[PDB]
Amino acid sequence: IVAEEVPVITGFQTVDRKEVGIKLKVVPQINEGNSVQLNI
Amino acid sequence: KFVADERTNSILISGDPKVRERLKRLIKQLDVEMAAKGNNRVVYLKYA
Repeated sequence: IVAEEVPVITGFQTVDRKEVGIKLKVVPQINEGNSVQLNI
Repeated sequence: KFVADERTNSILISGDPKVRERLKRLIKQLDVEMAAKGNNRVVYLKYA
């Protein structure tokens, strides 16, 4: 995750932090040679 | 007649020196140990 969280108001107004940025969640498994399978 | 111990894992015998001849023969006959059969196998899945 690369992100910066700006303040968010979902309501004197309430603010909720959420993150905007680049996130990459990957779960590779390798064919016993070469090709890689990616759940991304 | 016949004995053995599996403390020692040894045939004991009661009887003839003919029983000693033939039952040293069977002392020797089933001493053999089976070669490993690969009873279990670890398989590397390529994809699934």
